[PDB]
Amino acid sequence: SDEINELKEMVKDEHIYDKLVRSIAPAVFGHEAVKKGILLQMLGGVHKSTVEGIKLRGDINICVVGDPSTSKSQFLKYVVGFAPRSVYTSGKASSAAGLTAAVVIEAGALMLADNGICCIDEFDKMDISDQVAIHEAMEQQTISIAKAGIHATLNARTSILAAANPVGGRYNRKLSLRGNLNMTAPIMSRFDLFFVILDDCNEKIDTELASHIVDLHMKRDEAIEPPFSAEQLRRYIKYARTFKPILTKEARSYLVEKYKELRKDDASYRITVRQLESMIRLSEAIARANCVDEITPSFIAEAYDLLRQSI
Amino acid sequence: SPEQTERVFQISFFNLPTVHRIRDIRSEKIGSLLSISGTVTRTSEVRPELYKASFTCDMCRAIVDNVEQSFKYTEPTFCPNPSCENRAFWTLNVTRSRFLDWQKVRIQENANEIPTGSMPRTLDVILRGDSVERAKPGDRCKFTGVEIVVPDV
Amino acid sequence: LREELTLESLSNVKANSYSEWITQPNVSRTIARELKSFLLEYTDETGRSVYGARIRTLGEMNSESLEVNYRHLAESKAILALFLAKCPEEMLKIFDLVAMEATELHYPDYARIHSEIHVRISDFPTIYSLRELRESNLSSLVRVTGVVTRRTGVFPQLKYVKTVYRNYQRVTLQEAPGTVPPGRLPRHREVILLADLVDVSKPGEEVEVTGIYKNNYDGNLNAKNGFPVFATIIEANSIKRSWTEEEEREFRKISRDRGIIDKIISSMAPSIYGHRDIKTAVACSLFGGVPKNVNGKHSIRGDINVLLLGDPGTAKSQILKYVEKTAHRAVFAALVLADKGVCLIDEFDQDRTSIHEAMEQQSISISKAGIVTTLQARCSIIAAANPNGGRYNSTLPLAQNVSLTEPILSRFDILCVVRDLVDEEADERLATFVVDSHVRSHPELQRQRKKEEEISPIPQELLMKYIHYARTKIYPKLHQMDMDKVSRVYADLRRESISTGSFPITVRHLESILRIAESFAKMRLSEFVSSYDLDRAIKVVVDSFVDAQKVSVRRQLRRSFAIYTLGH
DNA sequence: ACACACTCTCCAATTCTCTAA
DNA sequence: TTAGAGAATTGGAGAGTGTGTTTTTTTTTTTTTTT
Ligand SMILES: Nc1ncnc2c1ncn2[C@@H]1O[C@H](COP(=O)(O)OP(=O)(O)NP(=O)(O)O)[C@@H](O)[C@H]1O
Ligand SMILES: [Mg+2]
Ligand SMILES: [Zn+2]
Repeated sequence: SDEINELKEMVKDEHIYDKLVRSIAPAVFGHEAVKKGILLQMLGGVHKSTVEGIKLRGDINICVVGDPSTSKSQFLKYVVGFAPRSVYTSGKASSAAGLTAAVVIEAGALMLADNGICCIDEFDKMDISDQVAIHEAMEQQTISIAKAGIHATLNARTSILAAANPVGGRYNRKLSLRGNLNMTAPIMSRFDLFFVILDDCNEKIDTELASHIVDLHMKRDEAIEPPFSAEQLRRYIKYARTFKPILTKEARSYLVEKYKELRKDDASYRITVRQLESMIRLSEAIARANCVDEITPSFIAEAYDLLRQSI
Repeated sequence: SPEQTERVFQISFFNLPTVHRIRDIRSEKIGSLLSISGTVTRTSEVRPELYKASFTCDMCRAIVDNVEQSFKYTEPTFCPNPSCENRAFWTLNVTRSRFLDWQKVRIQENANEIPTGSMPRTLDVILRGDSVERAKPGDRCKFTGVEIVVPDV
Repeated sequence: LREELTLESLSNVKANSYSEWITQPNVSRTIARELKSFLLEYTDETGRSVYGARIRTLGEMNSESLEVNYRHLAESKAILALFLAKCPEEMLKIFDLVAMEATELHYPDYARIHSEIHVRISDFPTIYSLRELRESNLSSLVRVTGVVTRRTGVFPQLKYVKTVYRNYQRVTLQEAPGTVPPGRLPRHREVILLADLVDVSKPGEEVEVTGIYKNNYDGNLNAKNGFPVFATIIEANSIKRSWTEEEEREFRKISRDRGIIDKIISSMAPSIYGHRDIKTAVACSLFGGVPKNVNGKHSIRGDINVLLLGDPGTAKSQILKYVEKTAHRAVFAALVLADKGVCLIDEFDQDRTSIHEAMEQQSISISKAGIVTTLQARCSIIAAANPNGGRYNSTLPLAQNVSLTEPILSRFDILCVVRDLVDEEADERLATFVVDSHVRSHPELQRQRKKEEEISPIPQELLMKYIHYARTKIYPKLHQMDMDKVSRVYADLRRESISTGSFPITVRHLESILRIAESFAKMRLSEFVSSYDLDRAIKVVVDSFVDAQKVSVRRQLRRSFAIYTLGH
């Protein structure tokens, strides 16, 4: 009863969405865009299939690129420390057998992360021979085994969160993300969002960031003061994932206009039909975050604005 | 209906004073009541274990009942009818004998507890009755029961 | 001995267990009399005794297995159904010995045809996966579903321990992937198949099984586990997985209507917008031509092979998935499994080498360690590829955009290139269709009917039956009048190709034109090729040939070829 | 042929019983 | 009340018999031919 009362109280708030974004990864200074992306991945879209029997992917894949000391691995550390179904893996110290499944049959990392978040750190160090295995699994959300007279097929409904280094260690503003990143085009085509982190030296930011860091070393718990408790936030996220929202009429009209705008900006990775499907996924997750059963067009404006920061 | 066999009750305990690590299992505690925690890494399929047995003789019409097994498959020592001396060619009556559900699972130490410069140890655990298939690979669990010693059968 | 029980007397089990009650002589005789009285007497609502009609057909096929539905046995004399569920191994012995009496009542001296008959049970009203089985199920009848993972060869086995034998085979059964819960590995079981049931199923099939659940001692299990642990197996009792005149008349009715070709193409791949030429080519490959051979030095395949060069995200993988669900038999990526079917390739040295041999031949041959053997391919190949990196270059010929040898481009019947072109109106049409399809699919009878009929102009069940009917029944031929014009057009195309300095048109293209014309005739169930079929085939092949060329050559070709690509 | 597990057989060691001094 | 002559029961000495034994990965360091 008290849990229901507390949940109802925070559900009723006008400013719930902003507080939720602000409560992801309390120790990291700034970078609200990545925190918002992490929340929407954690909530996820709505899985569905057509009359033809073809399935439509209901979940969100994210990749983070940055030059050194940008604290990008802290997001992976938070996610694997928070999300109920999750695994952390390093691109250098792992094998295709250990990632998918191996004969001994025993489960790999992607199997344990079924209906969960799978974290890959220093993705750019992974061998091509193993990147293709992740690509094949990500294409189908399915894993296949056939050897030594034993055959098996397994389900892998797992969302991927990845981190990588730009080639040469520092990003080149003269070049496309494809030029900067050691990743093949089919794999790059399958991340819903890309985030690029840069130092952008500025005294007014440095003076504050240094203070924040020194406070963390000076006081252990006291510095962060998050909007919500972790055990409060997990109950909210569990509650939110019960909603299955529906796309409003006006939102359908609005989506094609925003997609036409993206296509005219495109006329940099070339914008395909997949970006519209991804934008729909993000809008589903946004409506779910707000505990609303209708996709208001404002959510699509939010999704479009968020997506264009990746371009 | 025909006659109905007896219910095999199970006593269970919880909220014991303290939880040990896999690394704290030591032969001085054999046969005591304990509680343990770790991450599951493998599980076996459910198998039927023979609990009580009943046999009948080939050379004469005689029956032996309620034979007790422990760790190895065990059979009678004599023909109970003194008109016959055959010890061979027993058969196990599957209708009259009684079985139990049995499952093997395997666990390893919690990663955050491993001491300096060391690596995680593992252990094999037995599950029976209404608790089989409750455990799942990759999950974290807490167990309670008694530690035992198994021979070279 | 002489006296018999009433059916009401069997309501009380009087012995300490079921099996020890069924096996008594007076009880057993009573059960035998009652089962025979059921089998000679059960009826449809129309009278029309079903089992008298099944025994009749048992001899008409010289068969060995009588099939009994469980619901019928539960609808009257219910206690026998209960006993069957509890003690199948006894009940089926009595039931088999009754079935032989009933069959000999139709066919005296049937014992000379087969010495013994087996009753097969069907529609058992409760189901388990391989999770829910427990020790309480032992020696009970069970009904189970899964995928057959592995199959042994067939062997004879000694029946009695003068000699007699029976056939034997073991099958491994695995949980279907849709049933397995998330984050868990699938379970396995092994099934024993005896005399009439061997080779009833093939590896990779999804199968449903009824049988006894049984166990035995095994020394190795006990030794390795260190506990008195028994092993378990399933002994199968039964295993489970055309058209009327009305369908034929309906097919002929729709084929008699004008524009049926266009409607079939329109019905192709409903969920994908645009790309009509790709749908046309796929339909042509699924219908195919007719194979021919002349022992004087030549042979011609009926299969039609298609290759599609795809820009990233231009619907290629979806149409391959659509074809995989549409087609009767197929392989997706092994060519043995594609025999008389369609083979699907969505991305791409030994693999290419195998395809080189496969396109040259129609049958495959191999030798190893002095062994020699042959296999059949006999299949239509649909392939797709990414054009040498991120984007196709239209200023260049096709070879610059692919990683293929020249004879591949020669031996594919149809080649096509699909590109993500820029147009505001096309983008708006695509986006509106996409969001509309997305809403129409949302998890939140009349609704289905409206949805279906808006989706396609033909119900796809009828279209699949129509494709199968056309493939099995229709075998078109050419008409000898217009072939002079075809020869003149072939010569003209060759002359024009040489005149602009193009790579020349060849006999392979002419053969492909005739084969595609046969396929177009087959699509409307016509046993004759016609002038419009040749015109459409000519347009398809000429346009495909033009698309392969460099830009300046492309302009000269289309300026001259206007009387074929657009006019005729 | 070389250690073992198991079966068979005969012989004398032992205790019990009866009789008379 | 002792003791000695005869009968019955049991133990295990030891002799005999049959028996069993030899004997597709997956991960990681290093050399070699191939593009
Ligand atoms: N009418 C359509 N036209 C184009 N794309 C569509 C259409 N409808 C859906 N899509 C989506 O766009 C993609 C269709 O092309 P498809 O080839 O299946 O994608 P892809 O396999 O990821 N690209 P690729 O890996 O190069 O084959 C899928 O992501 C579809 O969900
Ligand atoms: Mg594709
Ligand atoms: Zn006996």
